[PDB]
Amino acid sequence: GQKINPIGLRVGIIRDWEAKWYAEKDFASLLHEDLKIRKFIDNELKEASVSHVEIERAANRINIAIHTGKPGMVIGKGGSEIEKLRNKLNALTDKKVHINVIEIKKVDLDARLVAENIARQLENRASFRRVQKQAITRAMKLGAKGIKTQVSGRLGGADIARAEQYSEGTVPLHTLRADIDYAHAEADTTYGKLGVKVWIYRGE
Amino acid sequence: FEIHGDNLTITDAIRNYIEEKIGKLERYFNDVPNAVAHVKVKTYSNSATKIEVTIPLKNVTLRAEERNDDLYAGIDLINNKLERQVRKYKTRINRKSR
Amino acid sequence: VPKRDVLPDPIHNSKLVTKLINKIMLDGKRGTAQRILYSAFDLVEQRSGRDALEVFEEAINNIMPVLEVKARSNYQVPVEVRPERRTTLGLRWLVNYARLRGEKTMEDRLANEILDAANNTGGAVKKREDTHKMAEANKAFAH
RNA sequence: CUUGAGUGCAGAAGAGGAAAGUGGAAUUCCAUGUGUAGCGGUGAAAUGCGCAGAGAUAUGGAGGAACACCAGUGGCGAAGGCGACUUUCUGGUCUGUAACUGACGCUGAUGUGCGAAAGCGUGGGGAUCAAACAGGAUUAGAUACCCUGGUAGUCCACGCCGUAAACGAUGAGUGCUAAGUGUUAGGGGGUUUCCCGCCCCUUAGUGCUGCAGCUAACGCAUUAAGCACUCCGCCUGGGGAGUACGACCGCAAGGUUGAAACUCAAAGGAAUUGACGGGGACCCGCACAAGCGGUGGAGCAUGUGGUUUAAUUCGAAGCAACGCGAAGAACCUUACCAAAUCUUGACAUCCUUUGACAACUCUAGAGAUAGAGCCUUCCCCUUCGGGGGACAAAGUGACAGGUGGUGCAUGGUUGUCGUCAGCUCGUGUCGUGAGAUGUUGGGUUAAGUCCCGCAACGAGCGCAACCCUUAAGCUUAGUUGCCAUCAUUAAGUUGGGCACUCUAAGUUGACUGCCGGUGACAAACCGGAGGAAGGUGGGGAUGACGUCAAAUCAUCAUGCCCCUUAUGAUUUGGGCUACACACGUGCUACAAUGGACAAUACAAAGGGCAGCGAAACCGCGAGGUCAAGCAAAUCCCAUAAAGUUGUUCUCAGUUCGGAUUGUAGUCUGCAACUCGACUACAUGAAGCUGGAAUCGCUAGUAAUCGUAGAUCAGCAUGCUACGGUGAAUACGU
Repeated sequence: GQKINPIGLRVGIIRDWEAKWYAEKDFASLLHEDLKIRKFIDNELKEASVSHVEIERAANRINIAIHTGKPGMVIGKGGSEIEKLRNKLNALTDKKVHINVIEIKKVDLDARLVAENIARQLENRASFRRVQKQAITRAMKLGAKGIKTQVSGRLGGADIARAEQYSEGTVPLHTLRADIDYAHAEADTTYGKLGVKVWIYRGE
Repeated sequence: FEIHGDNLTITDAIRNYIEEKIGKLERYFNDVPNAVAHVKVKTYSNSATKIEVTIPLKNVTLRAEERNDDLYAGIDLINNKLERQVRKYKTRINRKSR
Repeated sequence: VPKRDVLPDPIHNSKLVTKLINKIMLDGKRGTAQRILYSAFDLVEQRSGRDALEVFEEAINNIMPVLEVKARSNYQVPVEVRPERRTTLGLRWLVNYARLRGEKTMEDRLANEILDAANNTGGAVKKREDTHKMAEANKAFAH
């Protein structure tokens, strides 16, 4: 207890690793190599709003494939950006890359996308709850079996910490076959820090 | 009791006052295994004078607290609580037949 | 809830030796307990030499009670014993008095105790007595 | 005039009253007899009584009280109150009749009389009981509860007082307004061969349940708190206060009548939700119990407090701080202190000036660092320049940075009750309303587990389940693993075989599933068969809504405030560990179940790249030399201890004991003094099982003996993981 995102409890069974390469004891080099990429993507977060990326590392190459809802953005018209991204990356990775975007389907159903979404409408001076109303509204729309959506901090730019969540759709959480995509976000304007903890259930 | 003071330096004046008071409970019964005192300045910023006290008893114990303007008012107000929180207990009174 | 039986004694084909080595078996060390007990079956079967069961069975029918007591306001009731508890407590004061001779040997204190106890003497025949002086003294107000 | 009221006529019942008069039991006492040693009372005792003969037993006597069963949600009374019986006097009530009067009635200020218990007076009597009171006991204390006794009084008459929760918390009378069911005094009709049996109707009273109606709601509802009428009395926020002054009554006690000053913004009633109970009904739990083993007693360690200090850094503490943060304080770490120090700074980006970015020494310095010598020296592109990865020192102002503060400005993260069995909602109903329903009643499970019944129905989170490990088998595959047939080596060493064990992935398997019984047949539960495993096999993970303004600004981030030649940053040393002491936690001794010594058998897990360092060699050993092998089913680490076999010691403060201090050494580190561990020699402290009090544990458990791993230059009485050995108890709640 008290609670943990089930992903830690679900992984090793029902999902891939979030980053991958061959299994040798040079991990301090290679893990902290991966992280140098994981940082840089935040520049694209402001431009891409991707969910995540899992890297493979072929025997002398690297493969990453970015889970975005903004393909033509990141592809550009004819790849005017991806290639200087190869070289500005390869400049820092000290080793090459073969990026290949893996566009998001279904499409804007995901947790992370919606997570920073509502965080940003909130950051633009919004009564918080209605954002979650339209969120869940388009959520059951797109076809989903279980949701809730939580928020913390100094809501409405006012006095001491609070919380709220709107639960709808039956959400199997204490199960072990749920295959659900937990998320998190962080964004304030002037008063503290107001993250969120969205939940979903789609398939098993 | 670890008569510790958060953001207030326990003088001998304060120790004398405290222990002096609990001496009065030798009415019942002392029997002194231990006793503690938590005191703190928690800014509101009207800002306190918090008192939380703990009494371990025979086969049981009784915690006691309270807030007030200053330390001496907090020790006097928290008094007359950890007495009635203690009194009564027993007797209890015999049977069975049959 | 059952009491986790011991099968036979593998020494003379009794049983309660096994129940008894385990009561000498301190620290989980069996071999030293088994050692000193069977040694005591050498000593007591030597002195006034005889079978194991004469001194043993007799002595543990000289101390092995029939009535005990329990409390319940507080009124101590005399009670009939379940024979496992009977034998249990007999052996309890057996070893738990065996140390209490205050002597040197592994076995003399034992063989002194069971020899003495076959003769209706010592603190184990005693605790049978005093126990049965709590029984039938306390028949009145709790039976 | 009679239908109101009343008298009559005939009936009926009645603890209705006042005075008087008898009767019996029962207590207390007394006399007498019997007869010995306790009685009596208590939660447990004592106070008390008892050899002068108690109490008990028995006969008799005394006298005062109250009058058992009947007795009833029964009656009578205007109200208080009225219960042995009989007598004298007397009032009152209900029924039916009605011929008489002929509206004579209802209410009723003032006024007047009745009136519980307590009490006052004149007297009398005085058994029990018991204020006051005396005493014991209890209690931290007890004037009190409790026990022992005992006065007033309780009792009679006569007088007085004139109150009460004097309550149906409901003013008197008249009349209408659904039912049904009882009990009491009557009356009338029918039936019955005779009603005694029974049925029907009616009056009066009396209770119970319930429409309408009323009601704030509780609830009343033909004995209205309904519907209307007549008369009386009473209320105007609470407190102050039914109090003061005044007046009347009273022997007095006190009563009757009855204000304000000032004060408060509330006081209050009915009901709902939640909590609480020194309440109940039920259930589970090392909570009890039954056992075993420990702390607290000695020495050591560790954290904290407390002490100290130039500094002895910050926080964390009831369970849920105190072997925690910090899973390694000689420097580093370190936050703290001294000094030597710098300021766009330790370091980061931007703009400007350049550049491949500086190695080896010398001088001083304690280093930091400077003074220099010195070699960093446009490497990709360049058409002549430039662009550029990366640079120098300087300027550049933003800035940098803050272990400066605020965990009550926060996010994030986490303990907690609790792995308890509960926790909500959509729809609908109910109800003025909050709110309830579902989630309740019966069974049942470990559980909101299921089933039944039910203005409830459905859904959610939660439990189980799903997953990991473990117990059995089948298959798949055979090396570094195994040797079954073998031959063979010191040795599974070699040949060979994967058969066996082993080895990692999919199989089958346990699901009340099969049966028998019990059971509202259902839910289920008890039993039995097999099965490796029967009742969610064992454990692991997962910890609902939520409480603790729980914890953390010092993980990280961050709202706000503050600083900025310092509240920042650099260096050498100190310190974070001092000790009269205390708290917690652990470790080691207090011994023959044993200590000293010799020989010998058995594991699991896991580390290893320049790390694991095999053998050999040196040495009293710590260690030192050498070097085979090996990124591991291999080689090495690494050898298990307890134990088994013996010898001795033979109950000493001992060969217990193992702190203390010194001496001489090994490893690491530039450096073992404040402040590393270990080896050899000596020295041998306290301490004989720990007092009151107090802690854990239900089976491979406890208890005990070992092993490895991280944290790492060095370093764990700690933590994590692994195994070896290995019991007692569990009635019942």
